[PDB]
Amino acid sequence: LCPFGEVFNATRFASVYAWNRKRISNCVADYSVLNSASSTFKCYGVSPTKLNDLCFTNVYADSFVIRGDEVRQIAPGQTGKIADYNYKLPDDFTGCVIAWNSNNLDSKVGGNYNYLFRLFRKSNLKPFERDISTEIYQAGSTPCNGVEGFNCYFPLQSYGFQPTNGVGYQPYRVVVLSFELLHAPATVCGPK
Amino acid sequence: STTEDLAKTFLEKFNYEAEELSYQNSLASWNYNTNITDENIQKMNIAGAKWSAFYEEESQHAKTYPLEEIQDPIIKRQLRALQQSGSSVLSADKRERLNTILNAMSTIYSTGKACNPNNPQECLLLEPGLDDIMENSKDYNERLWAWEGWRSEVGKQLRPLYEEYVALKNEMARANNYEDYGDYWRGDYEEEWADGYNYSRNQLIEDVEHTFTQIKPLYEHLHAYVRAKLMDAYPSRISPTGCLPAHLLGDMWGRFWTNLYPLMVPFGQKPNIDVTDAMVNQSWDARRIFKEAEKFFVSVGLPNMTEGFWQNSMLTEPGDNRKVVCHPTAWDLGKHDFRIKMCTKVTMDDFLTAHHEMGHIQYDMAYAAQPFLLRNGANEGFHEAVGEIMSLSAATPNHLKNIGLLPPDFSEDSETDINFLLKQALTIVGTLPFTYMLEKWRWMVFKGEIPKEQWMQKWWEMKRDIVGVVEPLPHDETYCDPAALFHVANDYSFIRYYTRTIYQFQFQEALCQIAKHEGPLYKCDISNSREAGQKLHEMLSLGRSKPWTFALERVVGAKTMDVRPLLNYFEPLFTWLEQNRNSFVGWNTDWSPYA
Repeated sequence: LCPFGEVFNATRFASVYAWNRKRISNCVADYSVLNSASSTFKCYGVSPTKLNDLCFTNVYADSFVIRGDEVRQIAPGQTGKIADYNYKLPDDFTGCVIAWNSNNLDSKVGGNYNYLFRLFRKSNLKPFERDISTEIYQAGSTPCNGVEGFNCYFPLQSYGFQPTNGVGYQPYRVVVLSFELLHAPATVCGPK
Repeated sequence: STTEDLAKTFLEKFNYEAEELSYQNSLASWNYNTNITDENIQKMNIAGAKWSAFYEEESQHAKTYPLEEIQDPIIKRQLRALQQSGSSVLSADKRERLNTILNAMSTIYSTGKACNPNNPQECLLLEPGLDDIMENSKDYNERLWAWEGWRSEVGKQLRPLYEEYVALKNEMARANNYEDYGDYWRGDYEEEWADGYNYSRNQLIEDVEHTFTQIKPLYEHLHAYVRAKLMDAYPSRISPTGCLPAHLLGDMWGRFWTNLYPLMVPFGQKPNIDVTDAMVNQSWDARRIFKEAEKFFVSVGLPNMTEGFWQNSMLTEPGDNRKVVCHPTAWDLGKHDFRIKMCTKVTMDDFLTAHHEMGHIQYDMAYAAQPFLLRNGANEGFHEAVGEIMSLSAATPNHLKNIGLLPPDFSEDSETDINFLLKQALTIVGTLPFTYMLEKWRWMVFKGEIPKEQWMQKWWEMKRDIVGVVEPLPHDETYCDPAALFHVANDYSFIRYYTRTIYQFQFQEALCQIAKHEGPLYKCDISNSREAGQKLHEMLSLGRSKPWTFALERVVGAKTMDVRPLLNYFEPLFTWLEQNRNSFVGWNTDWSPYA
């Protein structure tokens, strides 16, 4: 009864630093099998079969795209540019991560450079924090005067997806199913 | 305010930037190579110019960091790799002059050709015509005519621009803080580290000389036997203890002695092994032979191939209007993408080429896990050595038997084994001394020990004194014979081979001594041997992060080249060579067709 059709068949996906967040309620997930092509399911506080025995209050279902090598970094206590500067989670994360390959739908022969991810940041990012500001980043003592280069670099950087590259660089869509149980009234039901 | 961090972020940006540009350029090059068009060559030219300018700009920007205050090995190595630059120090006028001179070489070397003076009408291009003449000619006068005509048509045009080029390059190399262009070329082997890992420039020439000095006698013996067999081939024509004429070596320059095989078979009744008949009879194809090669590769302990390989690689000619090129080559586009392009025939030769190409690509994925500036081999000859070790391993009668392409009732023919070993030895041992000779000549010319008026004189003197091959006619200094080869004409170093053979023999011996082989080193098969593959995996996947001296040790047991496997492999031929008991040792090299 959720827009799982919309959240799973979204035509376009936002950039890593501009990742989207939605709120769902009043319905239940009923995944059958194999929808996570990359059988990826790493969630701890619940069980894949026992998840139907629980209800949740707050949901943060994110959606973005990453290259092949960096899909490992989506885990608590992990390091790497994506982890430190784009997306961070606390040590008590509770959510089942889904990822699958969509090279047949998100790649073009001419080369796709419409996806961005931040590379430079002054300090480690706080959990569940988004920095969409395009302010210039500085690295030296003398001040740059609006002209780039020479110890002042633009932060953002493109992906560059192609259809003939290997699996290690193939784009996968990533969905994080955040949940939490508190005093708030039940919002998500189950297979009653 | 740390130049270490400054260079760190510099390389952090440069990695992604160079990776994207390189993938685009490689894709364009492959698209051009598959199908040829004027639009394709326009794309080639524009992409090449854009990369030239872009890399020059990036190197100039990266030249603004020091090297005496960097501590980290890896950061220091990356900084050295990015700082090593060329074609930027020279001014615009000198750079344009050098570019025009090089283009003049690249044009006139291919343009110049000679024809028959006796019959002006009948003469074709160099590619089919003179090659066919050299590979199917048995006439002294005809071979001499072709050889002299080409050597008198090419050099008289290649000499002046080459001299100006060498002077300009010497000037630039001196200006770039190097001793000379020869020193710059030799400076591709030095490695800097502690704990007795220092590698200077003189070590390379020292080890090369030490190897050649103790390897020469086997060449002497095989030269004596081949000279006797060639006397049997052609009568009353050559001196008995002299040299082999340059036009009787199968080809113009005598790079390989492969054409003399039908003229040295000890036993006509028992010819060399020819499984090509059964190969054609079994009626297999390119897909089948490549599946067999993949199975052999897997049997050692190396992993499976990629799906995109079979998905996109082309092996059978479509036969449509559009044309392609049928020269097998190894392609490594990067970004976890590997492709091949070849046209397949059913022979042992194509078996070996397919296996060698598969080994090349295997190495390519092996070192492909490193960052972009580190996706490269330890040195130049590692790829070909890795291909050739397994080529020799897979070129043995026991292997061709245990894949079941040979009748069970066939008994191991030591005579056929000796024939195959003689063929391989006559190729390999004859290949290298010419390469060492030519590289020494080129280095001497570049550093300047050979003056202008002594080029050809020193070339011929070194030729005679090293190899023992004489010239049939006198020549003057206007000719530029040593530049007749494409590598010399187009400025390519020839030291990557002699090195490659040494590494080949060392790796073969090291890998076969561990498989618990019972007989001599030769004929060893590594199939169904996991430990050899496990040991070789670290060698294959090390990359260029570690120095090559450190890397080679982890497999060999020593960090310096040695030639013991060559002698231990070729010992059976030495023991056989009772046959030539009437052979005199030594020569004078004083008999030539001039008298």
